[PDB]
Amino acid sequence: EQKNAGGVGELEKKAEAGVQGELAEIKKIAEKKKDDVVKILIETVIKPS
Amino acid sequence: NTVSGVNGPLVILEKVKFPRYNEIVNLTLPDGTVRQGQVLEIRGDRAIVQVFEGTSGIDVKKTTVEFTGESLRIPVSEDMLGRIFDGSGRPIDNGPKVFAEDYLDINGSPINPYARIYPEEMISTGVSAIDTMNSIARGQKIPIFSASGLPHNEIAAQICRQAGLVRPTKDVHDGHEENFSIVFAAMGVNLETARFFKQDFEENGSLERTSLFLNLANDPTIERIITPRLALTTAEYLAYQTERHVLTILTDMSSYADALREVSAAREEVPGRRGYPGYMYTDLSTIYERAGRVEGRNGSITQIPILTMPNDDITHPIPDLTGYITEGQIFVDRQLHNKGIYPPINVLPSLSRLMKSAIGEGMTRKDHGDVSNQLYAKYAIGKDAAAMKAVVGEEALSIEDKLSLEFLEKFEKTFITQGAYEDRTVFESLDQAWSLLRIYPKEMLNRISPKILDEFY
Amino acid sequence: NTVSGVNGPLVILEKVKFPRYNEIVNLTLPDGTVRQGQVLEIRGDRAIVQVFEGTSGIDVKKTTVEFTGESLRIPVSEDMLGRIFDGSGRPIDNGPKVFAEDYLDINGSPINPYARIYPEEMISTGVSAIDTMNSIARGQKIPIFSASGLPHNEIAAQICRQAGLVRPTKDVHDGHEENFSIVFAAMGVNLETARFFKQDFEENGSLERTSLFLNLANDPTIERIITPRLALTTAEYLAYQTERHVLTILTDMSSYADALREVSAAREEVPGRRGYPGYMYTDLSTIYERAGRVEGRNGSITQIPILTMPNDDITHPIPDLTGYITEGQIFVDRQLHNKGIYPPINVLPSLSRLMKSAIGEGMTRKDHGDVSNQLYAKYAIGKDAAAMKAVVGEEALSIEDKLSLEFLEKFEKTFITQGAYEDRTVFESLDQAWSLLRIYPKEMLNRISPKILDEFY
Amino acid sequence: VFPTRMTLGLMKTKLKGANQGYSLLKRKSEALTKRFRDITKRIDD
Amino acid sequence: YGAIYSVSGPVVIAENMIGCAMYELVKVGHDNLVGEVIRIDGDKATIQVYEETAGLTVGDPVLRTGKPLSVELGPGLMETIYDGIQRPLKAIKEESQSIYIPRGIDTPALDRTIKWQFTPGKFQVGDHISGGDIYGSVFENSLISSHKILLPPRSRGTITWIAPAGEYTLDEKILEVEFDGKKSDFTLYHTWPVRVPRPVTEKLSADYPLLTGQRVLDALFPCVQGGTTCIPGAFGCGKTVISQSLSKYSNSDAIIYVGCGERGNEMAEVLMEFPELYTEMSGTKEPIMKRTTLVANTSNMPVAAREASIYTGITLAEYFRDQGKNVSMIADSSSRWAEALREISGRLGEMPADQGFPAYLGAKLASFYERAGKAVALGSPDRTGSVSIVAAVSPAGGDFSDPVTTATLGITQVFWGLDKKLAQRKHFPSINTSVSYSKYTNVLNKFYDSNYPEFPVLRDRMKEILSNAEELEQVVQLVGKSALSDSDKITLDVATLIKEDFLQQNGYSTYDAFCPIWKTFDMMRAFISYHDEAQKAVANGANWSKLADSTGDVKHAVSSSKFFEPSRGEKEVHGEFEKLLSTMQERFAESTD
Amino acid sequence: YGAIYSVSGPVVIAENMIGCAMYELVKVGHDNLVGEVIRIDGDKATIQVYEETAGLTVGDPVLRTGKPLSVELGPGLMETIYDGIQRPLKAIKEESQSIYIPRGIDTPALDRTIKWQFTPGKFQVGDHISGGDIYGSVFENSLISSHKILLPPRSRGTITWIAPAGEYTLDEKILEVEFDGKK
Amino acid sequence: GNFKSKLKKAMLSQQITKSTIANKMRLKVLSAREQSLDGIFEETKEKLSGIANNRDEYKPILQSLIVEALLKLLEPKAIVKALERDVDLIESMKDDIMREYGEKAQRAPLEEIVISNDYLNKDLVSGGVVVSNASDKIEINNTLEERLKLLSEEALPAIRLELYG
Repeated sequence: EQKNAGGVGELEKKAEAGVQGELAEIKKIAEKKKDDVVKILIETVIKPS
Repeated sequence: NTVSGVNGPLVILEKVKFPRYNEIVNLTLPDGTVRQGQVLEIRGDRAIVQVFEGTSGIDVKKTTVEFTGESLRIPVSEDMLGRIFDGSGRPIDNGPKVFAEDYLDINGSPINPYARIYPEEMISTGVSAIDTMNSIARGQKIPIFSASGLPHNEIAAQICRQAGLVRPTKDVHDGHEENFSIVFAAMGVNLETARFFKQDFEENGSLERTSLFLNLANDPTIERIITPRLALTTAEYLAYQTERHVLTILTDMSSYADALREVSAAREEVPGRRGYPGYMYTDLSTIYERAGRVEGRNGSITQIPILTMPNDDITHPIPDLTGYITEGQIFVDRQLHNKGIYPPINVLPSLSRLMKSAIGEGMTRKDHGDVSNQLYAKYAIGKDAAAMKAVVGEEALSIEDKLSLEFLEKFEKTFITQGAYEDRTVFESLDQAWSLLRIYPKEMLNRISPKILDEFY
Repeated sequence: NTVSGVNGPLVILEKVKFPRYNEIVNLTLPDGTVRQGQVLEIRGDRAIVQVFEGTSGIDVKKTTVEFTGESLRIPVSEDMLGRIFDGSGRPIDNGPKVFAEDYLDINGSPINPYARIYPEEMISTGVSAIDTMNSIARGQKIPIFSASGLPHNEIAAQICRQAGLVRPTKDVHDGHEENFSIVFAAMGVNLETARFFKQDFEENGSLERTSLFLNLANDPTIERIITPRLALTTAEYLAYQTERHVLTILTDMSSYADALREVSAAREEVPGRRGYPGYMYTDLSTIYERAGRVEGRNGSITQIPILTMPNDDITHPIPDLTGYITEGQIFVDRQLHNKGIYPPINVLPSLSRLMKSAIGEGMTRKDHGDVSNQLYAKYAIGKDAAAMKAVVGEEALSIEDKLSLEFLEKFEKTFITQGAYEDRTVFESLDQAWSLLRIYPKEMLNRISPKILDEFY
Repeated sequence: VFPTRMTLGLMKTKLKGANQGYSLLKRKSEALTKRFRDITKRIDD
Repeated sequence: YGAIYSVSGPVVIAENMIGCAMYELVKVGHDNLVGEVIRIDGDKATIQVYEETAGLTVGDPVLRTGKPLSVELGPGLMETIYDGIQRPLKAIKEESQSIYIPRGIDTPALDRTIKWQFTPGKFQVGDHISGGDIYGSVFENSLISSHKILLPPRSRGTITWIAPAGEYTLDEKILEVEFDGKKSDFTLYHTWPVRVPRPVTEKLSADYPLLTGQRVLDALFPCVQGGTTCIPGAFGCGKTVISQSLSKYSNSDAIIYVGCGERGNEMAEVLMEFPELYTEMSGTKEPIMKRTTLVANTSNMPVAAREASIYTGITLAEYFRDQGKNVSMIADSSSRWAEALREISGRLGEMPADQGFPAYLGAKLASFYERAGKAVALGSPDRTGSVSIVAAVSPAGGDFSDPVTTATLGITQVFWGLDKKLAQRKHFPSINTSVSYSKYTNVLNKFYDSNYPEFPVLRDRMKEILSNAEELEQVVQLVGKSALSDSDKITLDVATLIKEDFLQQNGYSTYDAFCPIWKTFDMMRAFISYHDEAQKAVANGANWSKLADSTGDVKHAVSSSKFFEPSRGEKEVHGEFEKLLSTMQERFAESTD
Repeated sequence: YGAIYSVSGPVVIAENMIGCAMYELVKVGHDNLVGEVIRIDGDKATIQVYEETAGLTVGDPVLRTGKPLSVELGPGLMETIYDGIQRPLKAIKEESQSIYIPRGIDTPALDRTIKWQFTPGKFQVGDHISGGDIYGSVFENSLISSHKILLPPRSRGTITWIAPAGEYTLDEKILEVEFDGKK
Repeated sequence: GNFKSKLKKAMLSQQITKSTIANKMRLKVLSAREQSLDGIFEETKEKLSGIANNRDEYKPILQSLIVEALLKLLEPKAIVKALERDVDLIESMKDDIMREYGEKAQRAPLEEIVISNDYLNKDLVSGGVVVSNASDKIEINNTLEERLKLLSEEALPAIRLELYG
C-alpha cells in the first residue's frame, strides 16, 4: 500500500514523458507538410467536388 | 343521402359532410317501413352505418335518408321497472315504451359521478360457495366464469331468483337498509330460458322491481351491443338520483363479444390477436364503467356479468381480458356437474383480491377472511393428491394427503351443494366451514393467526 | 424538404428520387437539432427513412432535408481502441475525433475474406468450463445460450476480462506470437450495465486491449442492429492487415433479433413463426459472415455471440436457427446458479464439434483430448447418482454411484466455480481435473490411454 | 380439451416430470432385482 | 385551420394540417377537445383525442396551438390526486359536479388559484445560471419543504430579475431569464415534454440499497434505489394488496403512484387509505398523502390518458430527481399499459407483429425503463437523487410467454417471483430462486458488509436450502417417501420455516410496517445455524427423530419469529434472536450425546 | 434496357420492361448486382436482388443478360470449387485477393482464358445430327474423358462446319448447325 | 484470508493506474493529432477567403460551383443564394452560367437563374452558394464551408496515412 500511496501522481509523470516526444513530432511534421496538403484541399473545393 | 353500397351487413352510405358522430339517421326503404341506423364512422364524403332493424332491403337508388340531427341517447325513467322491453327498448307487449324524465347518454361518459369510496358493505347471493370464498361487496364486479356442458343458464337463473330474497338477510346484517332493484339484460339466449327468467322474477314478487331487456340472435349485432348500455344507464339513474342499491345482471357477455367481432369486416379498423378486435378491451370497459359506489354513498350499482367460455379454456380471449378488468373470478366447472352436483362451483382458481379489505366484523366476522384462507390450502393439496393417486398408486400418499382426499369430497358434497330455492345465512356458512376443518389438528394450520382461531374453534 | 408523414419508426420524406440506397440524409428542424437517418427504401419522389435518434417531432413544412452523398461506412483505425463509443461509433468518452485510415462498409461485408481452411490453434477465454471441455480454436463461432435466469451480462464480461490475461502465459508456451484484441459490443443495454463493463476492464487492465461500443436502450432500434455491424468491420481490418487474433463478444443477439422483428410497420413484408421474420435466418447470417479465418491466416476473427432465452424455451425460433448454423453451443442453466456455483455452466448438453481440431501443444497439452472424455462422461453419471441417492438413502447406495456423487460435488465446486478475479489458464485447469478423477481407480478410468493414466491419475 | 393459448410451458414441464421418473425409477428397479437375485440363491440353499 | 376528415372511434383524422408536427397539442372540433397529432399520412393527420366523441361532426376546425403536448410540474403536486393527462380530479369534483372527467369540459393542468411561499435561491442579479440549478424553494408540506424550484432542463442565461421572499401565485412571475434576447419569463410551474427523457448531470451506477420493508424481498435479493423490478401478477392473487402495502412500507422522499389502467375500485382504496394511515417518517395531518403525488387512471376512461399515464408519471419522478430527492415510482401494472398499446395499434391501423401486439411495444417498454436510475442531481450544486422503478408485470395471454413479460425480463435486472399455486394456498408473495434473480447482488452484499452484517455468507446458504428442496420434492412426488436421506429431510423441514416466516407475510405479520436489514439477517441467521448443526448431528451419529424431539423448544421459537417486533437489543437488532443462537448450541449438545 | 422506378427493401422494381420474362437473369444498375424477375405487373418488373443493394439508385439502367438463371456446363469442370449459380470461387481468391465474392464483383461462370484440346467424335460435314450424340470429347481425367462434347438438346440439324482436332478457346467456335438457317 | 483479499484489491487498483496511464497517453497523442488537423483546415479557409475576395479570380470558381450544383438539381429554374458581392457577380454572367450548364449536361439550358434577396454571412461561410429548387423541395448546399466539411470525410484517411500511418 505504500507503493499505491506513491503510485498516484506518478501516473502523470509517466503519461507526459511518455509522449513528450510524440507530441513534438506531431506539431513538427504538421507545419512542414501543411501548405502542400492545404493546396490539395484547395483544388478539390474550388473545382467540382 | 343514399346507399352507395353494402359490404357484409355493414351499409355504406354516400353522403354530404354534416352529420354528428353516433347521429341517428333514418333510412327510408320501399316496403312500408322506415328504419333507424347510427353512423359507426363518419368519413370523407361517406359514412358507414349498420342499420338497427333488419339486414336486407337497402337499395342503390330507391333509398332516401334524412338526418335526425340527434345522436342516440337513452330516454330514462325510474318508473322503467315493471316493464317489458326488447333490445331497443321498444315494447313487445304493446304499450310500455321507455319514456323519459330526463335524457341521458348511452355511453355514460358525460355524467360518470362514480364515488372514490371503495366497496364497503357486504352483499351475498345466498349461495355459500360464492359468499364465503369470494365475498361480494357493493360496487365490486367479480365475473361468473362458466363453461358449456353445464346448466350455466340455470346457475345465472338461480342467482337472479336469489337476488332480492338475500336482501332481508342483508338488512338484518346491516349491509343493506335501502330498496333493492334488478336491471336484467338478455343477449342471444334461448327461448325456454327467457321464460325461465320471466318466471323467476314472477315468483319472487320483484317483477315490479325489475326491467327486462330481451335481445335474441335474430335481432341485429349492433343492436345487441347497445342493449346493456341502455340497461346500464338506467341503473346509474336509479343509483344516483334516488340512492338505491341497484343490481344489474348482464347476460351473455359471450354473445356481446361475437357481435363486436362480426363488425370490423368492412371498417378501416383492423382486428388483432385470434381475429378479435384490439379495441375489444375498450368495448368491455364501456360496459363495465357503470359499476361502483355512486356519489351520495347511499347508493351503488353492483354488477354481475355472466360469461360462458365457448371453448372451455380460461386463456380464450373472451375470459382472459375480462378477468383483468375485474378484481378476481369465480369458477364454475364441468367436473362437479358430472358427479351430480348443483350449483357446481370449484373454488381453487377462484379468488377475489379485494375481498379482505371490504369486509369487516359487523355484518360478517373477523374469522370470515381467515376461515376462507384455510379451506383453499387444504382443498388444493387434496386435488394434487388425487391426480398422483391415479398414476403411481397409494405409494406417494402420506398421512396429511389421505385426510386431504376425504376433505375434498366432504367439502364438495355438503358445502357447495344446496337446492335452487335454498338460501344461506353468512354466519351459518362460517360454522359449516369450521366443521369441515374439524378433522385436522391445529398445528397443521398456519393461514390463521393462533389468536383468532382460539376464539371461534 | 417536406416531411410527408411518420408511420411509427418509419418516416416518409417526400423528395425526389435522385438519392441512392442507404445514403445518409439530414433532417434539419427549427429546433436547431439535426438528426441523421438512412434511407431504407427509395421510390418515385419519396424515400422512407428511419431516424437514429428519435423518430418523430419533425414538422411537415418548417423542416428541410440535405443529402450527404455518402453511403454509411465506418472510419476504421488501429488507434481507435481503448475508447467508449455509441451505437454509431462516435465518442461518448469526450475524447478526440474518430480518425480514419480506411472507410469500410458495415452493410454486411467489407471485402468478405473468410477462408476455405478449417480451425486449429487454441483461443483461451480464461473460464475453465469452456476452455478445457469445449475447446475453442480461432474462427469457430460457438454461442453462449444463457437465460435471463442467469446473470448473462456478468458472465459475458467475465469471458472478455479474463481473456487476454491468458495471453502472456500463451506467449511463453508459444501459442501466440502476435497480439490479442477484444471487440466488445453491447446492445439495448441498461445504464448500470454499460458502466459495469468499462469498470471491470479497468480493474484487470484489459481496457486498452479492447474497444467497447455501447448502444443504450432508449436509443431507437435501427441504431442497435447497426452496432455489432460496426464492431465486426473494425475487427476484420485489425485481423487482415496487422494480423491479430481477435475474439469478438456480441451481446445481446436476442435484442438484435427483436429490432429486426420490430421494423416492419409500413412494409409489405410479412414475418414468420411467433412474429419473428421468415428471413430471421438471413439476418443472423449477416453477423455470422464476419467470423472465420482471415486471408493470410495467422490473424483470425473469432466470434462468440451471446443469446438469452427469455422464457427457457429451446424450441424458441431464435436459438433454433442459430443452432443449426453454429459449430456447437454452450448451454448455461439456472439450476447451478441456484446452488450458488458461479459461473454455472452445466457441461451436460454443451458441445464443441471441432474439439479435437483446436488442441495441440504449446497452448494445450496432448493429454487434453483424453481427459475431456473422462470428465464429461463421469459428470453426466454424477447427476444420475444424485437422484438415486435421494431414493435409496446414503446407507444403501452403490460404490460406483457413491464415487459418481463425490465427483459431482467436487466437479461443480472446484472446476466450474472460480472467483470473479481468478484467471483459469488451460494448463491450470487440466491439473485440477486429475485430482477430481483420482478418486475413481484406474479400473474405472478407461476412456484414457494407459500411457496418460500412468502419468497422471 | 385443454387450453389453446400457451399451454406449451406447463405441458413441457409435465414431460420433464415424466422423464425424470423413468430414469430414476428404472435405477431403483434395477437395483432391487439385482438384490433379489442374490437372495434367491441364498434362500434356495 | 384544419377541417375534420373523418371521426372513427375516439380517433379523429383532419385534413389541412401543415406546419404541424407529430406531437402537437391541438384543439379538436368546435367542441375544443384536448388532443394530439400522433402521426400524419400526407395532409391527413391521424389525431388521438383524449376526450370522447359522441356528437363531434366532420368539417369542424382543428387548431394547432404551435407547440407540443407537455405536462405541467410546479408546486402543489403533493397532497392532491390528478389523472394521467394531469387535470386535478379534486377540482373536477366541485366545479363540474362530476367526480370523474366530463365530456366537452376542459380544465387546465394544475390549480390556478393556489398561493405558495417563495424563498430565494442561491443566485442574485447578474449571475450566470443553468438548468436544474436551484432558483428557490417552496414550502410545500409539513413533512417536506424540500421542493426546490429549478431553472428548467435545457435553459441557461443570466437572471435579469430575482424577486424577494414572499407570498406569490404560481402564475405570478418571479424570474426573468435573458439568454439571447428575452428567452421567456418564468413562473413557479415548468413545462416538460412527456415524450423525451428528462436531462441529467450524469447517471451513476446503483449501490445504495432501499429496504422494501418486507423481510422476504430484502432476504433473497435486495432492492436498490435506482433499479428496475418485475413482480408477477395474475389478477386474483392479492397483487394489489402487496402493491399498496409496499408503497406504504417503502420510504423515499417523494413517491409517485401511477395507476396505469385499473379497476377504479383499487384506486379509490389508496385514495381513502393513505391519509387514514401513518408514515414511519412521522408525517402528520394526512401523513402519507403529503408525501405522494398520485396519478389515477381507470381503464374505463379514454385510452389516450392511459397511454399518457406512464410517461407523465416518469416525468414526475424525474422532476423530483433533479431537485435531489430520492424517488420510489410504483407503476401498476405495466401489462395494462401494453393492453392500451395493443388498442392504439389496432385503432390507427399500425402493424402488430409482437405476437398480435404492437411493433413499437418492445422499444417503448425499454424507453420507460432507462429514465429510471440513480444519478447526480441536475444542476451544479450536486445532490444525489434516484428513481427506482417498480413495474408490475402480469399476464397478457400466457403465463410468462405473453409479449410483455418476455420483453421486460430482457431489460429488467431484478426479478422477484410469484407462484400461483402458493398464492391460492396463501403464501404470497412467493419468491422462487429459479424464477428470481438480481444482478445488483454483488455490489449490494459488499455494501451491507460495510454496514455491519456478514450478509454475503447467509445468501449462499439461503439459496442452497431452497434450491435442493425443489429437486427432492420431484423425487417425493413420483417415487414417494419410504426413504429420503437424513440430510434431505432436514433441508425440507427448514425450508418450511423460511416459507412460513418470510414468504408468508401480508396482514399476517403484526410488524411489517417497516422491517430493518439487521432484524432480517438475525432471523435468517438462526435458521441457517439450526441447519448446519442439524446435518452435522445426524452424521456424527444420533437419530433424526431424537434430533427433532430435543431441538423442540427452540424449533417452535424460530417458527414463531414472524410475529415478534424490535423491543429487545437495539432498534434494529433484536435480543430474542441473539438469545436464540446460544440456546441452539446447547440443544446440539443434548442431541449429539 | 430498363430503368429503375423503385427499390424497396432487398427488392428492386424497374419500369420500361417490354420483354422481360419471369425467369430472366438481369444485372441491376451499374453495380451489376445479380437479380432475377419474380413477378411482372404491367410494364414494371419485380426482381428480388440477392446481392446487397447499398449503393444502388433509381433512374439507373437495368441490363438483361438475355437468358434465365442458368449454369454453363463446359470442360474444365473438375478440380474447381464453385458457387451454386456457378462462378469459380478459386478465380476470385487469386484475382480479388478475397476468398469470398463481395458485392458488385462478377466473373464468368467458368474460367475463359483456359484452352482445351478438342478431338472429334463420329460426325463429319453434311451429316444429320441429333441431341445427345457425341460430337467430340475432352479429357480432364487420365482415367476417363469427363467432358464428352454432346450436341446441345433443343438442337438438331445438319452440320455445315466441323472443326477438326486441335486446341480451341471456350470463346472460340467449333460447330455450326444449319436448322432454319444458321441455328 | 484478508491479507490475500486486501492484496487482490490494491493489485486491481494498480492496474487501474495502468489503465489511466494508457488512456491519458493515448488521449494526449490523439488530441495533438486533432489540433494539427484543425490547423490544416483552418489555413484552407484563410486562403479561400483570399481567393473569394478577389472577385475576377473568383468569377470562374463561382460559375463552376453553381454548375456543379445544377448537375445534381436538374430542375428548370434554380434559386441562387450568394453573398452581397456575388449576386452582382452572377448577374453579369447569367448567360455564361446557363450556357455552360447546357453544354455540360444533356438537360436543356436552365430557363432562369433566380437572384435571391436573402444573403449569406461571412460569419457562417467564407462564400459559396446555396442552389435550391424553385418550389424549394431540394437544396444542393454548395457553400465553401459545407464543401470543406464534406471533403474532410475523404481527405481524412489520405492525410492520416501520410502523417501518422
